[PDB]
Amino acid sequence: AQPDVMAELEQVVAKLDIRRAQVLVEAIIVEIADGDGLNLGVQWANTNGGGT
Amino acid sequence: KTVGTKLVLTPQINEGDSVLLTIEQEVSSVGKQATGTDGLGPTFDTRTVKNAV
Repeated sequence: AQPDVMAELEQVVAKLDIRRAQVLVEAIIVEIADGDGLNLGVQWANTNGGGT
Repeated sequence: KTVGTKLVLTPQINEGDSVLLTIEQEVSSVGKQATGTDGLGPTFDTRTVKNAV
């Protein structure tokens, strides 16, 4: 380009070529799970009387 | 599919010292060459990271 644009492109480039900063990203996924089933049940069977 | 230790890297040099590295890498495997899958084709254990640093 014209020397006028060369000097303008030269500032654009200098700004645009800046050392891009780096990022360390730690994620922390914590899950906790449990639970209590209970099955208690009583059956009575009688020949004479009846069964449950 | 090429599954093994892969490094695909296109380095780019700062005039002076510090390298911009575009990395796509992984350590991947077809489990066992004598083991199947619950699916249909082969499966892969991969450890991958594709980033520029």
